[PDB]
Amino acid sequence: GAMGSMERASLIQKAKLAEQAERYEDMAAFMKGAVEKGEELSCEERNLLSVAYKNVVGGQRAAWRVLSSIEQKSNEEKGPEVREYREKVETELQGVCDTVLGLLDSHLIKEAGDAESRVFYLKMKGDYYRYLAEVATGDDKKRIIDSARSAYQEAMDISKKEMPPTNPIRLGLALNFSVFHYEIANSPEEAISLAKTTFDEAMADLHTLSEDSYKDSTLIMQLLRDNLTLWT
Amino acid sequence: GAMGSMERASLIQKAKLAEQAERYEDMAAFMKGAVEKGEELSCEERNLLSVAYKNVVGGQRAAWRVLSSIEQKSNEEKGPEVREYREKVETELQGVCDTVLGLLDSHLIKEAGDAESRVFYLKMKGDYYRYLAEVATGDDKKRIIDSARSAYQEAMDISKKEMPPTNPIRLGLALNFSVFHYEIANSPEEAISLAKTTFDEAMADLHTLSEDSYKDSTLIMQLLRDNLTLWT
Amino acid sequence: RRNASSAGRLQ
Amino acid sequence: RRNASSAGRLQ
Ligand SMILES: [Mg+2]
Ligand SMILES: [Mg+2]
Ligand SMILES: [Mg+2]
Ligand SMILES: [Mg+2]
Ligand SMILES: [Mg+2]
Ligand SMILES: [Mg+2]
Ligand SMILES: [Mg+2]
Ligand SMILES: [Mg+2]
Repeated sequence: GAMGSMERASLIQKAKLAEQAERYEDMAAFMKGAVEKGEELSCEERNLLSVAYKNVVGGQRAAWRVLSSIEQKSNEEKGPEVREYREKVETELQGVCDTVLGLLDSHLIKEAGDAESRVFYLKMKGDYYRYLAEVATGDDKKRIIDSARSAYQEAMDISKKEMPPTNPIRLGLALNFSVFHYEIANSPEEAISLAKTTFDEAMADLHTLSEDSYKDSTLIMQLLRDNLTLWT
Repeated sequence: GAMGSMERASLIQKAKLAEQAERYEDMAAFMKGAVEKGEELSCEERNLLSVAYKNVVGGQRAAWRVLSSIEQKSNEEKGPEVREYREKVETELQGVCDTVLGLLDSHLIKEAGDAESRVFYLKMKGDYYRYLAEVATGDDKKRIIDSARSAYQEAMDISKKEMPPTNPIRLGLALNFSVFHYEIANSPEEAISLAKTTFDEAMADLHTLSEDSYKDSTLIMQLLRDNLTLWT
Repeated sequence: RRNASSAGRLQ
Repeated sequence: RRNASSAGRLQ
């Protein structure tokens, strides 16, 4: 608890300042601090946690892909440096994924009783196991993929019972599970069927929304469409 | 010496991999390691050191300006959080500046005998004192500004005796000293006179250059011109 | 392009 | 604009 001595409200305030400053490592440390106070997170606070770690692992994943690509070219028809540096980046990425999954397990998920909070955290759990799956190569890979699938499936079952088809969390979950199917599970047809069904069911529910909800739903539906255009 | 156990050649190789991956903190740690081996740096190695720290302090300076701007708005016609977080960022920025100035003093500058190496390191010394000056507010500010001025002036005296007016290090030094005059020393007229004289003397020496040297010189001369257009 | 995944913030 | 300073790499 590096943030153990700071007020919860001060950690949340500083997480917002870090977002404005694009200091995403600081933002993640502040939001880890806030979570470790042991209170549940509001909608906005869950978004701060998700934004902060998304951006930290986003930069690690982009770095890993650059290095892994240089490493693969070195192994076509040199020393250990490229492998060693890819491993260093990969190890730091796995640590950030382990930290997020740790917060979800201790104790965000078990205290999340509302559909919007529970689905949000289960989606995150799927996402961080998916990032681990992206770099996994040993004995653990099958179990990592199944941990992602299981978290996403539990989130999907709740979202389908409890949320309208245009709910941005439900739409964001479905988008991410479809990327899981395409990129990780080697199931491009499942990816394409989930993205299509998700898009079509949201389309048929747009008439119920305010101009502001409409704009949040259609932004994510456009990412389903961009993926389907790429995949078909 | 965190990098004490890695080969100099491995640190340089990994600094290049970090640049490709945009992992500038890693790149700076690798190049600090290389410097601490105690050998002089080649031209390309000096560029790796300069790129790595430029990008690390670049992100700290951008963060500091966002926070300092929010802090100033809070003090017009709230709690300690904005001030506390600006101070945290400012303290980390000062530490990176102290680390660079430490490497220049121990022992890059005293072993730099060639004009291109000595001017490059003195320019850097001016630059990192300038970054300190940008956030300085107490008893030390006048001495920080004078440390910048003194490093830049020594670099300018050597560049004028030893380098042609189109030398990219000489041009980059003159550009940075002119920004010092305008932004730090409150001397906009000195800024404008140095940028003009630097541009005009380089223009008159372009005829001596290869198409490749021409392209390096004119890139930096365009930044002198952009500044003069902004300042006049 | 690359595969698009959801933004960090959804609403 | 903001004041332009030199790139990290000069040549
Ligand atoms: Mg309290
Ligand atoms: Mg309290
Ligand atoms: Mg088919
Ligand atoms: Mg088929
Ligand atoms: Mg050796
Ligand atoms: Mg050796
Ligand atoms: Mg005048
Ligand atoms: Mg005047």
